Amino acid sequence: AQHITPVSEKKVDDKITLYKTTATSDSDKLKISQILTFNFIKDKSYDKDTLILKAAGNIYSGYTKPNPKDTISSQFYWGSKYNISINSDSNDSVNVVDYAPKNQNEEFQVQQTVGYSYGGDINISNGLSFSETINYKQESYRTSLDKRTNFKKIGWDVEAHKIMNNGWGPYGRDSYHSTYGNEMFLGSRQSNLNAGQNFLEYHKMPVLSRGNFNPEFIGVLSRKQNAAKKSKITVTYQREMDRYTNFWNQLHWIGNNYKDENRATHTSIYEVDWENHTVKLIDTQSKEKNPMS
Repeated sequence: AQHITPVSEKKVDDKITLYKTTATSDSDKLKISQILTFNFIKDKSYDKDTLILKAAGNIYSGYTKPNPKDTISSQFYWGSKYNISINSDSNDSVNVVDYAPKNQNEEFQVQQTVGYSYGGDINISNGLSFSETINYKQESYRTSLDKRTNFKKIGWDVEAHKIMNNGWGPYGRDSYHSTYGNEMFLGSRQSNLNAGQNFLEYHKMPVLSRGNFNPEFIGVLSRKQNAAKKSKITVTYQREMDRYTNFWNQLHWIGNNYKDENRATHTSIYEVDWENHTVKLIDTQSKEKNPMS
């Protein structure tokens, strides 16, 4: 589906006014949904517009359940990395000027506030005039900024880092053991069960691996009031999936984890009218490289 709310206008004081529009789009097939809050700040003291864009919603992990009948080898997809990107195009006077979360973060819950001050300053503080917050869980995962970020594009990756398995670990995507391989989701080294049963219990896996990630990210963009009034914003939500496998070699079990075996993406492109504080959908596209049952 897709929907854009009418612009709503709120005075923040006598110099500052907020014009808020919320754009939504989703792909039901991929279970990715975007909820984009466009907070346009117009400050009578400052000659640039400021957009504090919050990107929230849901990205399913893409986990697939293994079949318990699988005898001496089995496999499943899991959600190993999520990427959210925002890029600005078609107006050289629009720049990404701040964002949260910043730097890198392995906290179990990322909680920050983005505040606007009279005059144009933006301040980012830890924890929960105008401000907007992000709050999201990522146990076992860690958030890092896209290392190609610049004034036209920002993004964040949330990647599996420290996965525990019944007390063993932490395991990463490329964990290595010369006997047992990558044992991140292996149930036991010597099980008599079928392969499709010899994995870590679903509920003991991280929520981000087998459930849904609920991103909350903020990009802050500025635009000079005396320059062009339209621009394009593209917001992309992606999951990358690994394939975890196990195999009985006649003496013991081994695990393997093959990185980046599939990706599913949902992308929306908006035309932003900075003068009227409005966004209009130009397109959405949903894609997935290599689905598996």
